[PDB]
Amino acid sequence: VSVQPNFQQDKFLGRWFSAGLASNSSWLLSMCKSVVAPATDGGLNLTSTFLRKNQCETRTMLLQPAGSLGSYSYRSPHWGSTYSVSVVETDYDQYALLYSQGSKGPGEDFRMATLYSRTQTPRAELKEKFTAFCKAQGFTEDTIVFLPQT
Ligand SMILES: [Cl-]
Ligand SMILES: [Cl-]
Repeated sequence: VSVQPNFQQDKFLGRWFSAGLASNSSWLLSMCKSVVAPATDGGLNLTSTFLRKNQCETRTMLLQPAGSLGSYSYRSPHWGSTYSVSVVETDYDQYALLYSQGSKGPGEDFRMATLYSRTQTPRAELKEKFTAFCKAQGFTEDTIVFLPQT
């Protein structure tokens, strides 16, 4: 539930790399580039890309403001569910720790921690930070995955 104090959304913008995740959903990889840009509604558009066969697919997630800076809500029509997404900790220039949790619909159970890094090569200290962060969130070692570059 913790949100990065004095959250500065403009400093959070730009290119990030999804470098790690932990989740309570078995079926939910490799590192993907994400681009964070402002949304019309004051929140964020999160645009991620991944390779399939010979092509680079693009997906956008609208993160709507949810009442406090660094807190968002995401609506997934295909899963009939809404999810809360919070930037728990970030220094803006190197890393971000995100936590997402279902709020409404059949995905209400869902929980996930995400590591964002400004570079494709996260330092050991950041991998230790993320492991410790997931552990704080009740994720066990088996559910923690570091995402390899390409
Ligand atoms: Cl503060
Ligand atoms: Cl760190």
